[PDB]
Amino acid sequence: PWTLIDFYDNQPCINLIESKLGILDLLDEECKMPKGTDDTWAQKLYNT
Amino acid sequence: YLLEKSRVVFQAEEERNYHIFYQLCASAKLPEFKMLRLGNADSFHYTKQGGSPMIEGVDDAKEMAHTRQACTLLGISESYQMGIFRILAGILHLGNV
Amino acid sequence: VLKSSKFKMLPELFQDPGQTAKEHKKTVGHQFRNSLHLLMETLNATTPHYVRCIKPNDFKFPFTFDEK
Amino acid sequence: ETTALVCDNGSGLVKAGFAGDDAPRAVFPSIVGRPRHQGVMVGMGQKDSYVGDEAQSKRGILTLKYPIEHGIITNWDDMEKIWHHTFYNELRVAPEEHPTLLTEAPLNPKANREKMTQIMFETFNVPAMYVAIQAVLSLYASGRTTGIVLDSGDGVTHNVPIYEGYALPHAIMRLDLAGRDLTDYLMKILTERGYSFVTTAEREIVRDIKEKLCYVALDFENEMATAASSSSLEKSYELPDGQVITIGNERFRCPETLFQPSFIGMESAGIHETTYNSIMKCDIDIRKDLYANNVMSGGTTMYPGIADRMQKEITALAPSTMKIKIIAPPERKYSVWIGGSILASLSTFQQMWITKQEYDEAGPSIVHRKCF
Amino acid sequence: ETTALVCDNGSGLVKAGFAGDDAPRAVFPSIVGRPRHQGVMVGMGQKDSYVGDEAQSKRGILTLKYPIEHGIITNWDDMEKIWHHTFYNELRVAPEEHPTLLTEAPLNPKANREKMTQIMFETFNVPAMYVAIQAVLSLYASGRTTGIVLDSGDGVTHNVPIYEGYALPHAIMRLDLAGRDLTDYLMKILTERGYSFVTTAEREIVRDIKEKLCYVALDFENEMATAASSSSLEKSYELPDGQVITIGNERFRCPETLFQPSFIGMESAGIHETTYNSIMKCDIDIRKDLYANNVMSGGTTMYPGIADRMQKEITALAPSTMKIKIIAPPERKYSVWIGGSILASLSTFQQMWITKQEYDEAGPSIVHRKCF
Amino acid sequence: YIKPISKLQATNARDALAKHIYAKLFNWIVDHVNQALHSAVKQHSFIG
Repeated sequence: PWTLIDFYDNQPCINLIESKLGILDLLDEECKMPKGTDDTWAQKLYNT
Repeated sequence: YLLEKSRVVFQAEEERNYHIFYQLCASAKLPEFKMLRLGNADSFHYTKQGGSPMIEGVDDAKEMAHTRQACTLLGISESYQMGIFRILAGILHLGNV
Repeated sequence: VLKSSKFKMLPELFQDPGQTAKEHKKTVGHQFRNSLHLLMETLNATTPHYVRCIKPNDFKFPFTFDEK
Repeated sequence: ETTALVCDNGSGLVKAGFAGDDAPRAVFPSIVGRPRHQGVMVGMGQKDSYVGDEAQSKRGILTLKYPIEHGIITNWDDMEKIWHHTFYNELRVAPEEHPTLLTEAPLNPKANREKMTQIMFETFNVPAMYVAIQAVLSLYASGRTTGIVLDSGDGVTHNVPIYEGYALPHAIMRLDLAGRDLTDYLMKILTERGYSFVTTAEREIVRDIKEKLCYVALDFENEMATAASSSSLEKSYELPDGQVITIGNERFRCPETLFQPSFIGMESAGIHETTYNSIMKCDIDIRKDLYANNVMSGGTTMYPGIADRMQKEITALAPSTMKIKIIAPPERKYSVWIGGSILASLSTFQQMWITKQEYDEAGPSIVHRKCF
Repeated sequence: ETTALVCDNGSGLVKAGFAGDDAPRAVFPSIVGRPRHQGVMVGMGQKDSYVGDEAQSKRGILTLKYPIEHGIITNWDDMEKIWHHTFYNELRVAPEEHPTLLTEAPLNPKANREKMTQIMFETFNVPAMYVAIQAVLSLYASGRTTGIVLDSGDGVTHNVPIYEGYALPHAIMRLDLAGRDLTDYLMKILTERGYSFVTTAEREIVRDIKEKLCYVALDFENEMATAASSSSLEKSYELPDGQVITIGNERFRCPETLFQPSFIGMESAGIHETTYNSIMKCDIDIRKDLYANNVMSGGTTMYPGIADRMQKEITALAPSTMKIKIIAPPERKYSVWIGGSILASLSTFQQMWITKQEYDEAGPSIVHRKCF
Repeated sequence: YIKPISKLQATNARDALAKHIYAKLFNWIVDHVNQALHSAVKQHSFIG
């Protein structure tokens, strides 16, 4: 039975990176917001 | 795929960008490269940032010849090889702007 | 400006709004993300076989194995 | 992707295009044409009424109505024809498919937002909608997070203070001088040299004379004496009819009413003096960065020499310990639309939309409740 | 070996660093800021509320709270942010790694130590703690064991009499008039010369004017006559908005009220009479050594000319056949911290700490058992 | 409109141009490699 094999899924981690509001998305969103900086980027990360 | 383009213009402590640039800078003594007005490998802003121009145990001056040999084995003409080196010298001089 | 150059190679370099317009605008991360999607769509169309190569010591010594 | 449209109702001009573009696809006058004579031929394939570039082209046959005046939409069936032309004819994209962002002057009447909303959700069936203050978009475009934004269109003029992205609502100034009342003044000064313009169909010529010839004096009475003494300043313009008009000091009197609104009989202070009074209404610890960050925005700021006139005549009102700076970019005629093209592309913004599904639950009272 | 932290929570400023340093790592105003204005930009990466130099830098957006008044913590949800910032951000040290030495003004409420103890062991997880009266460290810093110590800061001022490391608990006088009430009183006089300060975001200017401009009168009552004659008594200073202020008879009328508290409708006498009455409560064997070892301490004592006024007005009330010396060293803002830096570094001190095991066994009341 | 730019933008632009020239040159060398390696026969399948 397939129910015995538990599937470990790193999709939650990939979603943390590539999806909307992900660490890359907020980086691009920070690159075009006026006067964005590594510090405020980090703040967005914590907030989110 | 996935070429690390950012390395071309930025290097952390004791890193280097792509080897071809140091091969070229090491070749600044060769007659055909006189016109490229090359300096030493720390004279260029895109190569001096790492503070490690020489890899101990590696002759960039000879890797240049192995590179020219490989190009020629693939039939890239000497004209194209000089074009490549003209462009790379361009990138180096551009960084000094 | 560069496309007008003196020797054949420089005009040759750019050869194949529209995609190439936005392409100049795309950030490195977005380019990477896309390049990775292309790689993934390439590999997902295919059957993988995997190999791992490991370095046993930092001094290039034959047949010596540093556990650390 | 279904990207949002950015559709700057403004007044007098619509600027429209897709978020992420650096300039709008569509730039046309927000103007409604009806024919004023009885149409004479039979079997012609006649059309009832004309919008935008048609109404500019055919104007000698037409009545021109602006449905938008002083940032208030005043005729909803006409405004609905302009949106209908915008989506279906000018962008040629179906509004049920994509979100739209719309722009508004600050401090506006409440029902202006609500009819804008109901018309978007029922008639156009827009899947998602938003309204954003015109001046706030300008900072995203001018690359700053602290500024005071002098935003002045055809319809209306306003100043909005922003310090590090908190807008300061008590200090937002709005004024009814704008590109249209400079134009209607340009008629009552053109009358001095005998030239005449009295009809809706020729008002758009005065509006184009205004654009090419006009400029701002750094100090008014010495240039007023200069061009009253020397003809060296005068220039000539060909009307459509092939007639030449010629203009001297008069081409710098029309922008001067922005700095001296007594010339059109208003009490209120106009653009340098309201910019300074808006800065003074913020509390003291931020005022220096406002004096550093004045941003010009919208088409009524395009006059040659107005950047230097603001920098000079604010330096007369500010303390001499300052540095006073005007940021006057050449792109500025579009900076409110460029600003919305940045805003509607921010990922953090995507949570913000009023969706139709939320409006279908809450009714048209939603706008003030979730939106900006 | 792991050094303990020395952390003079004080009032108005937080002072912190490691035992064995010669100056603090961290000196910042003890302030928590909240935004009052409307959040309008979107995606700005806004932060709910601010600690220390961030709240000072951005103060024009904010309402400013001090969580401490009169050496009492009055908001624990605010106060915890200041310690959090102190350890993790500003010192960059985990409080869980090593013991902590903390400071308090004498006579303050019994619950204040119970709440601190509970917070340090439970919430911050410090391995061990001790609390020391600010004035005692001023002796260790001034290299002395017999004194009367006036530590006079923001928030509170107090006298503690000590003979060779033996404290005199019957003879402790405390007065809550302090550098913050010179700041609020400087507002209540500045209003006469027409300049204005009513808001927390500009109160921090009043606090900065005091620091640069002020001096201590040798006598108020001739200087009160002087300011009808002299413009040499006035000075001028540049506000952040670029205005120049000029100030006269204030510069002896407000900052001097630590020497004359009758001005604000309270019964009590100034720092001079509480210093002398603290000696009058002291035992008669010792009075020549106390009058010789007055130690001045804390940032509110930093004025040029404080020594000679203290020397004068204690000599005027004490018999002139006794001898008066006021010890006011150039370090005097930091001595309360400097004393904690040497004291916590002595091997002889290492026995004193309240360890977490003792609190987890006894409950929060244990400070009253093992401290003074 | 021709608009002037900040030194930061000028340095970012210069560096973006160099990164782009390099990425194109790389792709051109790879195209010469591909031309030296290619054959006219229709590829039925491959192993990557």
